[PDB]
Amino acid sequence: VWRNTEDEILKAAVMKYGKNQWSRIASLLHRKSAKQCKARWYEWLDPSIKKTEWSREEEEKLLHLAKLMPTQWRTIAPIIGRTAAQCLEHYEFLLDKAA
Amino acid sequence: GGKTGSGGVASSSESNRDRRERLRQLALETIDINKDPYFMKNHLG
Amino acid sequence: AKTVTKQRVESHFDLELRAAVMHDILDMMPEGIKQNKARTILQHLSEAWRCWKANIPWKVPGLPTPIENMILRYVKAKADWWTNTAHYNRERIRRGATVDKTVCKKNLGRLTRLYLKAEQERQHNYLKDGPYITAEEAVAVYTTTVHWLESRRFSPIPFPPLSYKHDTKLLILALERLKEAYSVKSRLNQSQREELGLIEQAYDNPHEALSRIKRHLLTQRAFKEVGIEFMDLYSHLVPVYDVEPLEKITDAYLDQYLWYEADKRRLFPPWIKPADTEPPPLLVYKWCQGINNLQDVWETSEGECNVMLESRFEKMYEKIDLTLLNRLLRLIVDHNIADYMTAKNNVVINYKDMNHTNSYGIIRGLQFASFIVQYYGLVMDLLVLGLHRASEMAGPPQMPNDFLSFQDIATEAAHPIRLFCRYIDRIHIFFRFTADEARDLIQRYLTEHPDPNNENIVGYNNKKCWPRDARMRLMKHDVNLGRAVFWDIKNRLPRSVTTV
Amino acid sequence: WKIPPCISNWKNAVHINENFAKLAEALYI
Amino acid sequence: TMPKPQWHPPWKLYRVISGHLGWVRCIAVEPGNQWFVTGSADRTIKIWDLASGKLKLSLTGHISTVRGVIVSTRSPYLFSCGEDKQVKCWDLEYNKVIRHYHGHLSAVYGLDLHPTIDVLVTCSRDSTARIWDVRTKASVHTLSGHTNAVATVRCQAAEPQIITGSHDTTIRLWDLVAGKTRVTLTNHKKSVRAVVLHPRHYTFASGSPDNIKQWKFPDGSFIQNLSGHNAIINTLTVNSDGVLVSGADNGTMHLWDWRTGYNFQRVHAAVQPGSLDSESGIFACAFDQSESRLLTAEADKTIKVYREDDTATEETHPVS
Amino acid sequence: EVMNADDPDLQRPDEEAIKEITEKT
Amino acid sequence: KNTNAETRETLQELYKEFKGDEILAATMEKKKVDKLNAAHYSTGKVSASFTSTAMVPETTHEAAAIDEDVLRYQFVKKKGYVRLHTNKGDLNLELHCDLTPKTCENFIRLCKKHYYDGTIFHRSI
Amino acid sequence: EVVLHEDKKYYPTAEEVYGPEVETIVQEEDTQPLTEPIIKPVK
Amino acid sequence: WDDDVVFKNCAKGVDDQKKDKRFVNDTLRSEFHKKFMEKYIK
Ligand SMILES: [Mg+2]
Repeated sequence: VWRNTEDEILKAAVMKYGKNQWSRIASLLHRKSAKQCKARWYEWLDPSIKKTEWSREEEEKLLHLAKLMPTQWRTIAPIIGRTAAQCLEHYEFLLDKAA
Repeated sequence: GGKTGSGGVASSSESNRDRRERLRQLALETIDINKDPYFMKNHLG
Repeated sequence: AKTVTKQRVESHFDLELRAAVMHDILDMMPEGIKQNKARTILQHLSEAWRCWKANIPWKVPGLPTPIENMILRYVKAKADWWTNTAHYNRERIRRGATVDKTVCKKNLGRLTRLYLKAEQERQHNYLKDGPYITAEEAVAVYTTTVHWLESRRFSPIPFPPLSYKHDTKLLILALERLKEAYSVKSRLNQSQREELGLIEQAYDNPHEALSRIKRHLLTQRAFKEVGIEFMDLYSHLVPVYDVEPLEKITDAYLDQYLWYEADKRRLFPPWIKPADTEPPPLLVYKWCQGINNLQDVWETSEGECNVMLESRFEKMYEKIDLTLLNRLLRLIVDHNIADYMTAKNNVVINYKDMNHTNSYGIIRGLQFASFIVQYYGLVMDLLVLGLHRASEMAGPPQMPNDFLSFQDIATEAAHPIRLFCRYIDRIHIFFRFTADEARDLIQRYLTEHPDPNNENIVGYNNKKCWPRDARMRLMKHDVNLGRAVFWDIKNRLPRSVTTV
Repeated sequence: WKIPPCISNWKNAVHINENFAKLAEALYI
Repeated sequence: TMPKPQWHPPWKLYRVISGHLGWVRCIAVEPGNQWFVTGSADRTIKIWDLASGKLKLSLTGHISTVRGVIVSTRSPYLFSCGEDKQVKCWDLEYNKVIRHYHGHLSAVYGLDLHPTIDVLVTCSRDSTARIWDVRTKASVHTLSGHTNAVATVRCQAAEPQIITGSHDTTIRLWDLVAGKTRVTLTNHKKSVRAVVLHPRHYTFASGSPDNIKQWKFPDGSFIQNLSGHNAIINTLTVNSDGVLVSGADNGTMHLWDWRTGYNFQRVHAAVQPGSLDSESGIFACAFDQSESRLLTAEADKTIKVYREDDTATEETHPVS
Repeated sequence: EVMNADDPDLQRPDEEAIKEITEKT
Repeated sequence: KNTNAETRETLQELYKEFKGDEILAATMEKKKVDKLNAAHYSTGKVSASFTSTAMVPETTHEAAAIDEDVLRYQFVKKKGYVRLHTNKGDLNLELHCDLTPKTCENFIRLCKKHYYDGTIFHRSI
Repeated sequence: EVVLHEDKKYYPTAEEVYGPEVETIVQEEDTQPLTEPIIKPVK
Repeated sequence: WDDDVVFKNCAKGVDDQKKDKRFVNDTLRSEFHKKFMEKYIK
């Protein structure tokens, strides 16, 4: 997995190099590739991603969408503004709290 | 394609030593960029 | 005064583009009075070109409209030059004129970028102009499939149990497949070595693998991005997909399992044909003597006619719809596997700096793509044939027929379609018409495509490889029966599902 | 007539039709 | 201020032709007035029929943008000049290049033919212009004196025989035989990219983003300013009857009265379907030999053919 | 001037002179 | 198509019970710019839709909408005059609201709110 | 009412951007094979 | 026969769709590009 220490070194690298030079950023870290550095930045570390709690507008959206386009989370996600992994876990969450 | 007169490619020990040096200059940079009063390097690096 | 030759062509184009840009705006639209920061306006020109190439919306927040009119004009000029050069070199490469090793590579790169621009647009257009399968078409397809499966008494493949007998056999087959790729073991690299390690350790401890696999099939619904690149066959390009190795293992296992169970319950009727029983040349042999064994197939005394039609489906893998596909799959599998497959098709696709999400078509580089394509293809063979003829060809579920056989001469002769074979997406049908059936067809066709000046003969294609004694002769009735048969087969397919 | 400075993306040196609803619901029914 | 201008009918679009695949940068009509020729940035040279706008033929010799074409009245020859630094002489009886003039050091920007002698003049971006004898592939003279890309060159039989306008804002009148400047005109404030000669009035005009100007031969003395077209002006073109067309690079064209400097019409056309309003522009103009219709060659890959309005009157379209 | 001041003043040089210049050149 | 029973009955129940949708309706305004607020640059729609295929093609430039309070500020060019009635008497106030429009606006607007009545000068050296 | 992708017309049509009066010719590939001279020689 | 077939004529007024005669001044949305792409990519 990723540790606070890698994460902060990534944040600093990206903030110096920019978001298209993943190969030198991957050279800066040990046990990390450019594929993985990129995935981490665009999944969790990007300050555009929001980690708050769901407005119930957002949750009525999530439910309506996840019924209209079933199993299509990378397509659902941008229509509501969080990553596909967050949408998906929180959706299962509402489902089991409702079950 | 290559070029003549070159030495080889660095072994793991030299590559890792250069990685550590690069990671050090990085952090000195960002520490300045945040104008951090509170950080110091002691005599053991 | 050296010339501009073949090696200086691109450098010269830019030397001149940026000389012209400087002249034009940066001293005919000035009042940058001190310096018109021309060296920065040219940096905007360079970034506009990189953003075009990568398909990224370029937007500079506060930048005068005269300067943006300039930049846009000159980037559209460069775009036109770049694309026309791509067209031209592709024609030379296809026919055989270049043997330059840099031009083949520059052309593959250019066509890869041009294709991903077009495909990004196809996906956005899908989400905006809605699904193209209406609602009545989707419901008729769904209901017809349900009727088929229910009459064949098919029983759905259940999700693979943990205490399952064969799981290890299917896992060892999956891994031997994955290992064949690296049969050679060259320099390969870090990613290929990662994959070799994962296969090797799933060999060392098979039950931990199986556990992880069935976990993925149960929980995982958002995956990593796949990469794409093209294989250059010089006449057309083939896309090649790059899936992460943990998912590759799960997909190989599921691939094997689905095919094992589907063939054990006989999901696929005998006309769906890359079959394991015969190689393709023995297929050709069996077709030829199937034709020869129909009843009175050669007699033309009383005005009969035999037509053999063969075509393709023209965009099947690209128009498969993932919602209708989810539901047609649940008819067949357990809903956990159905959702895994469908959520596996919807990923991010990446080439150097172009990334887009696949929401419409199907990724063919997934290991279970064979199964999905052949299943969808079966739905469409039911559309083309009809449930009644398809069931006469497939025979009763207790005693099926085999490739080209009927249970009786009566049920063989009770229809114009006598033989049917579908190779992955190529379609070969053999029709045998009576005089009155051929007559009704040609009427119902000329009625609705009136041809007064006898133009039906012009478009036809006969084979230019046989002698003149041996190709087709274009007699009005023959060419009209050809086009009538084709115009009839092409109306059985919703245009939004596939075409011909 | 002033030009932004060029900060780069490379250089250091959603619509949805409303027939998606109709289709999904028709399939549920 | 002066006498009142003569009445000049208006002009109206009547044809649009689209077959080029890059900006159409030059246009020229045949002396017998049955066809015209465009050269474009897709590197072809196209011969079109002037009556029906049909594509007669298309010639692909060049390596980069074709930036000047001219057709020869005293031969079946066509001279082309492009950004690959090369000037070609096409022979219209074979449709093949037959000669190639070597020597320039950057893009050639445009070319002219002497009306009596067998010489050719080309201007370029190395800030020089050159005289070529038609048959001998080597410049008999290299007129130098400009300090920046020479944008235009025109040549006449009387004196001076060569007028070049360049990007250092200057105009230079040259003597051909001595190959030297007789006059420098420096009233212009920004680059000069168009100059034109009145066919029978020993006068000539020079266009610039400030204003068109009018000057008198053979000394080049200022006559009168023509102001209002606030745009990079790429073409000036004059009619037997004192109509002067100024076509600019933001796509707009203005028709004026040559004599009194009166702007009597403004056309503002519409780009082709697939194009952005940022790509409207006019790169060349040309009247035909009848001087009945006026052809425009645009930055949206079209040729636009204008005609004159018969249904107008002074009372319908009065003169300000 | 800004006018049609003297039309023969503006008129072009004539065939004889331009042909002498043509042959000399 | 009335292909069979389940299709006919499905489509009946669908067309009856179905009314239009809301969220994707929302997903699938632009304030029109007048001669006063037309800035010197543009929105970016044409540039973006030109260098990207995944937008709808717009081929005509639109001026942006310059501003607001700032657009006010380049009109607010004359002074503000205020008398503060304090315990010590009248305080006469001239404000170059031309060169300090932000602060002058702020003071003036809380003064007009009368947010300042009763405020005492806490300090004096 | 749905337009399969391959149809999908943006870009209003030439007739409607110009008018009924102006005539719009679209000339791609030509007549006159190259061997046929424009200017014809004397004999 | 022809009973058990689901879709009747799907092509009634399909009468030739004049884009094959339009000229769009946009390099990636022209008919030439669409045919080129569809012929050469797979
Ligand atoms: Mg070398």
